[PDB]
Amino acid sequence: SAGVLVHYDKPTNGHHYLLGTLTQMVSAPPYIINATDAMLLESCLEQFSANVRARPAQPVTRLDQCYHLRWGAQYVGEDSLTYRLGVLSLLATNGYQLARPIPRQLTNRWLSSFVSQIMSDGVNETPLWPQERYVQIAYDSPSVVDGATQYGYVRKNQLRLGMRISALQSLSDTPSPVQWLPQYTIDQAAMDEGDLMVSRLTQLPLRPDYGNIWV
Amino acid sequence: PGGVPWIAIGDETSVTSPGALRRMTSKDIDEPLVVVTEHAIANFTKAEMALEFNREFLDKLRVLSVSPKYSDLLTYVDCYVGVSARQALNNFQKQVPVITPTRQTMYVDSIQAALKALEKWE
Amino acid sequence: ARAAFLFKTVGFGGLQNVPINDELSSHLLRAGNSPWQLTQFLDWISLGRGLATSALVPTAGSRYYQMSCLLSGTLQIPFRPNHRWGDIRFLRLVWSAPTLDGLVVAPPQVLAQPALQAQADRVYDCDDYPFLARDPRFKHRVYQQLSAVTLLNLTGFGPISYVRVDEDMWSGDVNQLLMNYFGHTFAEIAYTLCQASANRPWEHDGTYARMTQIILSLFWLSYVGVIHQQNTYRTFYFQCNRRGDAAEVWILSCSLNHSAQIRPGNRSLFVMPTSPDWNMDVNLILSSTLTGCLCSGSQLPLIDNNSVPAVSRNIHGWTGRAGNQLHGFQVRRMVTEFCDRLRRDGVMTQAQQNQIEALADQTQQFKRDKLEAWAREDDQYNQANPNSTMFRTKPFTNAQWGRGNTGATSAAIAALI
Amino acid sequence: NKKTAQLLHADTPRLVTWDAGLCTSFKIVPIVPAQVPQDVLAYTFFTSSYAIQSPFPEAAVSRIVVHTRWASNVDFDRDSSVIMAPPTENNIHLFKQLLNTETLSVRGANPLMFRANVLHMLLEFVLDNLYLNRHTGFSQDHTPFTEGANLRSLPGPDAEKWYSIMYPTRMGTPNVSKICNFVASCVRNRVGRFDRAQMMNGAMSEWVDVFETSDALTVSIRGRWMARLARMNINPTEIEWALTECAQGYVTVTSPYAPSVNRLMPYRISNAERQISQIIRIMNIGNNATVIQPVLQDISVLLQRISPLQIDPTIISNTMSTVSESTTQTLSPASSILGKLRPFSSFRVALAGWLYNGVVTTVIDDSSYPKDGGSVTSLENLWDFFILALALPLTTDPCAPVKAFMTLANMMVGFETIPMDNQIYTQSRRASAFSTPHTWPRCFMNIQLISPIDAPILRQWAEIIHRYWPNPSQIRYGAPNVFGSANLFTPPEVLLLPIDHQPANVTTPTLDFTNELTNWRARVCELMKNLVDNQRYQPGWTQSLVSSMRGTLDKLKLIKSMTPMYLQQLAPVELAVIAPMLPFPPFQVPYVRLDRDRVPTMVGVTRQSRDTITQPALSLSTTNTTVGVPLALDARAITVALLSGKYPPDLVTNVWYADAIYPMYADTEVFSNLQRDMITCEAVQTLVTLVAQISETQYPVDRYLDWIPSLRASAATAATFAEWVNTSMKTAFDLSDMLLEPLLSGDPRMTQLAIQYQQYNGRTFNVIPEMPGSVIADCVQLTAEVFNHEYNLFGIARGDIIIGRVQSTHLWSPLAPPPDLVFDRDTPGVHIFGRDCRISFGMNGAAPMIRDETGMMVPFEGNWIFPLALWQMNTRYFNQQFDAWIKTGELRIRIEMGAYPYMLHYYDPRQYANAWNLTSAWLEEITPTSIPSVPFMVPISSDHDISSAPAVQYIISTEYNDRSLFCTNSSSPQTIAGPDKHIPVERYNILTNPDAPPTQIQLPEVVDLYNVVTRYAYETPPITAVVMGVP
Repeated sequence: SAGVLVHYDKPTNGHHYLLGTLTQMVSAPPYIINATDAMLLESCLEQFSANVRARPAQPVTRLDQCYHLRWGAQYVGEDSLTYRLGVLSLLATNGYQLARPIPRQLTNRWLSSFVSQIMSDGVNETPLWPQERYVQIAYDSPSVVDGATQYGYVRKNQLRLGMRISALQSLSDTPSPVQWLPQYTIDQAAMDEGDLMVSRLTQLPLRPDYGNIWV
Repeated sequence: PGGVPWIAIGDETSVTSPGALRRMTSKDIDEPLVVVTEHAIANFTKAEMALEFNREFLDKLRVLSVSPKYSDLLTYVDCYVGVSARQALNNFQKQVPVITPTRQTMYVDSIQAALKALEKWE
Repeated sequence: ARAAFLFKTVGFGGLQNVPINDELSSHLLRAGNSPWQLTQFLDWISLGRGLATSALVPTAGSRYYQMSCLLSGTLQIPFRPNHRWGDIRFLRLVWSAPTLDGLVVAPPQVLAQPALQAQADRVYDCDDYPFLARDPRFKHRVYQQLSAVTLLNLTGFGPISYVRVDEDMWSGDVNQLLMNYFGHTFAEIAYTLCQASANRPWEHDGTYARMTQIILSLFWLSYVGVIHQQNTYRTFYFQCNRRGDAAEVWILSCSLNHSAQIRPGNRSLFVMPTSPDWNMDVNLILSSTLTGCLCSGSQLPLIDNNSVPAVSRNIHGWTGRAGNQLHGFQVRRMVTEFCDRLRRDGVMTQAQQNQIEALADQTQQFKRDKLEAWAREDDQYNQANPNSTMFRTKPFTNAQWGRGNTGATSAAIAALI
Repeated sequence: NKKTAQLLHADTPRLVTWDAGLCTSFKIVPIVPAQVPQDVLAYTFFTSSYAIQSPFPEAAVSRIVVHTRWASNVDFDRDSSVIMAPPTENNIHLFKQLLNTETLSVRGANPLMFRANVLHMLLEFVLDNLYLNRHTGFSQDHTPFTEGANLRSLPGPDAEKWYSIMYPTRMGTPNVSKICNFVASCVRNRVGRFDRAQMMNGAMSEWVDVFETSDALTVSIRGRWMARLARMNINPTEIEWALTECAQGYVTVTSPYAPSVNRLMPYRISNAERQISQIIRIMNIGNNATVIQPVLQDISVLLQRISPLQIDPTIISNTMSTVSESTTQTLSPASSILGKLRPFSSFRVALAGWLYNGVVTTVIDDSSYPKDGGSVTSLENLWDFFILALALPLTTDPCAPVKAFMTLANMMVGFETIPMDNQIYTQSRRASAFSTPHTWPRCFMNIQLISPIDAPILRQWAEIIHRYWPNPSQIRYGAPNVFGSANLFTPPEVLLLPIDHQPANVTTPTLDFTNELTNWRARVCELMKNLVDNQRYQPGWTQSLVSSMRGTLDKLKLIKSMTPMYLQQLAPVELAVIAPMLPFPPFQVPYVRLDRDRVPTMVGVTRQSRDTITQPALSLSTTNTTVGVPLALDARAITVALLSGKYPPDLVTNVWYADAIYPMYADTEVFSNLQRDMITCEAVQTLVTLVAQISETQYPVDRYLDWIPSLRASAATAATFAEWVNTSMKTAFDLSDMLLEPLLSGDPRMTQLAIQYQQYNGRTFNVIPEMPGSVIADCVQLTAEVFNHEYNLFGIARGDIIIGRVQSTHLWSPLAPPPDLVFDRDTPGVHIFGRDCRISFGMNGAAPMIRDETGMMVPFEGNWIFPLALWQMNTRYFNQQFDAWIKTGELRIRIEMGAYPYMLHYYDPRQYANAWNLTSAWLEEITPTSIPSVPFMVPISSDHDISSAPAVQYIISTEYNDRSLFCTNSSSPQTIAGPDKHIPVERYNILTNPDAPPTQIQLPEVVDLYNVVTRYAYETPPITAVVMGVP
């Protein structure tokens, strides 16, 4: 019932079976978090951070930096944060990078906001679905962890992900808006749909400063 | 009906992205699998009718008295269906008539052989 | 210890449908809806009074064969791509729950609905179903039946019997535990041991596992005449007073001044007798059950791919390119081997061995005639009811009546010592 | 109270039964004597003239008869005997003994009830045959009748009659009589013990095989009984290991190693069967609190005996003497605390609730709750808060911690206030009012929602609860190899613990204060001390009083007690050791430190299934029954116990526990109860099978005796039949304990078994049992098939009859008259009659006509076919209208009955006889729902041919049914007159055919009356005989 998810990449003192305790932390506004979820979240964030600063000749602490649930599967549901976190852990293993710009250290407030966005419910774009039969490895994934793994890890030869490999440079924030070059497309649509879409996204209405026509 | 059979590339019944899908293979049931058009079936049926038109000579020739019955070869199944992967992802279908090209070829070759044999009587 | 669970569905021998009728399924489910029961496969028979002969069950093996066909159709429903457990009726059979512990009469709308279109020779992997994967103990317990069925399906001819020898099995007070059954008949000991294994799973190298292996080894050596009062193993041997008896049972026995000599080493293998009388052979089926439990407990070496049908070659859990070779022995010829070894030892007169052989010939002729007659009746029934065609037992040939190198296999067993 | 008694122990059935008589339920009876002596035939010709004992009866007519245990001599009577009387006599009362409530007439019976009665008859025959056959003895023959064979020798004299019957071949054949010829046909060599288990040094045969007269079918029933018993057998070494493991080293038992000597120890059954019996047990105990109270007292006594811990009141007096004050103080906290004390079994009950938390929740006595709810100005109320604070962590109320927080919150209302969820649960709401997780305030979930500045004490209390709530643990328990698993909603061997366990290292430990309970006590005292140090609260209290109160709180934190240490290590060991002795297995629910969502809120059970739902999980939600009850405790006594724990001064854990355990380890009740539950499970399956024969269920059913008529069954008839089966089953096992009661509740045609429970999040957990195999079911199907083969053998008549006048010199069988004289429904000129047919009176001598079922109108003569029921409806009118036409008229009618009782009437062939008057009586006495057994009149067979004499008969059967005859004129060498019948070869095939296999059976075509029997001498010694406990 406590359930077991572990980083199989290194046994600190040997294989260790983590079990979730009764204690859970809701200290982060406003979500309530089980110990299992908190550990998974930190490990997952660390893995994503590793992908962000990935260096070709730079060594990693563990090729496997994600806890994977070995036991407690009957107590585990897809809708649960833990299940999505496992999908995210698999994505981190594949090296997946978050579209939103990532700070070197996510703020506690930033971490909470990230949790809130994860809380936003949507179709999961990644097609990975968990198997306790074995850890699933993509055939074309960039990292060598599958070669490193000796037990419990399986790479599907038919499993190939069609995504390019790219890591961006410094992405600091910008104070004021700037022009974006716009190009139109041949597709045509009803004016009414556009009006309704504008009403959904309109910032109207408010009072701006007039300024001076002549000086 | 039209298109080709598509099977989930990795997870059965949990397919959402095109990446999750692949052309269904004969080994999944590796010869070709194709959706059979009703129009083609009706035309083969008309062909069999022409054979019945030439039935007397073939019987007098004591050869292949049994009519072909093309409808027997048709196989109908529920599955994701599309000419391309995108359609099948948005186009799951039920009871689609299907057959392999080689079987169709054998059937046609038999019909052609029959026409060649009936050549003199007509 | 076996770690991979998979099974392959039975293929009809030129049949277009499972060879069972609803009448047969009802007879099998006389009062129960769970086929997992071992007694469900076979009404336990104590030998002598052993052997179930019925209009639907000429042999207990016949009943097991029908059960296997029915299970192969029913199991496909939760093993379907949907893996649904209650939506459709296979021949009006609906699983009670997702774990598929029990089956039930199909709902009337479902009864109206068509049965699952099972495909023959479908190899399946147990892990594919989630609930079974969720319970390892449940999965292993279910797998004992699956393993026995697969083994019968694997043998085109008669089923092999797995025999292994370990002196470390002799070592221990577990030997004293085996000595608890001293003076017990092999059949009685086997029923109790099987019940104990059913009660709980045991270690692949478990003391119980070694004991079962020793019991099987002693019984087979005695059956071949390999071990006798004049050839005792540590003085311990299963002894059957009269060979060819209706329920001749080697019973644990001790002989003084006649200790046998065994080559040091570990030897594990399976031997499949040529004779088709095995359907009426209680010892063979009991041995098959024990061997299957042994396979669930421990993963044996894959048998030779050439030793297996080409279609089943390279089975991940069962068949390997290099593997043991099945040994085929006619039961009558094997009884002759037991008699010959004793005659060669001089324990018994040549005349006595000849008398035993004559009794065996008489028994064999009677059984062969009955089996051939049942075969004619079955063919007549199949012609009579194409709609409800079924097989009382897997079909058999007069070819099985031959020794089939029983003597070569006997030399092999003697060499195994 | 019977349910509590059943939980404690079960009525003991007589499992082992041994038969010293013959294992047979059938004996041949003589029917008609021969015409002897006669002048022409020398009496010297007949062997019977010397009155020489014969293997079979010597008579002109004789038939086989069923007489269950007619020759049996048994230690225990199963009291299920079935005897069919001769066909010339009426047994309808047995046939009508079940549902013929309105049947006043003795002869009349209702046809529909017949199938149930016949089925019950088969079941009783099985019940009467449940015996173990003890290996018998043989004696070498001292005479030349046999070649010195070893004959099974019975105790008592006059066994020679048995010897001659067992071996008719032993009879000599100077005569050429039919008996002599049959004996000559029988194989000479198949006599004496067939085989025996004899070879080992000083070992007699455990079993022996022998040829003897007998019946395989009862032998088969006994064989299945032996098979089931053999299935349950366990070995002494296994028992030695189990007892030693249960002792856990406190006690040691030992068993020797020796060759198999044959000891029967049947104790192995599936855990599923045990869970099923427990589920029925929970069903019976649902909603009855009084049942658990005696159980708690019993458990309390067991705990009281096992624990070495002792209550020491002097501790309280010492701590109170430590409370110190000057004469000047206005109030005494020591006096107040003593009053708060206001001063074991309660401790034991709460602990039992830990193991039985699954079905019971502990709660404090209402009188403990402060009447005014507490006042900040009352030190006594602060003491009340402290006592409650100590108890709540030991209470199992799901909201107890939140309730305690509220209790403090309720006291602080207006001094310190908190943000509640809504007005309904307002801050003036009683803390006890908040009985659900929903009551837990959102502000209680969010501590930051509370201002520490505006609510410092409350904020501190909340922080302490979050950082200091006790941590539970779990323990492994139970023996799977022998005792299996009693766990219901949890994994096997798991026992929940209210707190995490750290082990003690000494048999004589020293007091330890590093305890979660000790930490809790210290935290509570510190919180109270800070409340005292409150700037707005301290000024009222005297500075001297303040110092005294602070010191008292410090002393309470420092109080020395052994209870926490005992609970931490010894309590779990004691509980694990006690668990085996408990009659009722524990019911537990997972302990969540703060996981309210997983708190269980509902429990449901289904003992029946939905009309369309065949999956138990799908129908359980609408077919399950809610359950669950609370337990009330006194916090004061428990708090005092916690405050005054003391161990024996010279306490050595190993010695004390070992000494208590040796006497303690004498429990065998579980195995006996298991056998009773196992029998109850067989009864359940047998009941369902009988219901299946009588009803159509969701499970598919087979029917092959449907040719026997049966009524449409309503739930009322269903209950009557079920009640009859239950009563008979209970009587046959001689057990009076509750059986089938849950199944009897409601309609059992669609009943299904499952149970479920539901958590706060609403997730529910189901439990569906899988039945083990039943020998009874296989036997019933076999008997039904056998009855179908031999209904006549049960004295049962199948087919229809034809009432028509027949007088001739031919001597046809009333059951087998000549075919050229017979007619049937399909015969020409025969009329079938339906409701539409009517009758037109004749006039002026003109022909009257009866309207046809098709409306054709003709007079009462010729060939007709009458539904028997239609005549029964109009018996008086029909007897009045057709009796003259039936007696002398050409009218011929075939009566349709399908199945009916028949009776035999013999007559002297020498004199003319007319049966019209007797037939007239039978038809006239026919009733629409009831009639007497159909009567057949048969002439007396003779030993010589004579010219025929006139006879008139009116009734014939539709099918041959005279197979019951065993032999004719057996006293004579040959049958010279009348029907000729030889002893049936098929019934003695093992002897008649030398080439036939010994084990070959002719079932179900023929029942062999001579069989080879195996008799066992296996021993059933007591465990204490081979297993010795070693101190």
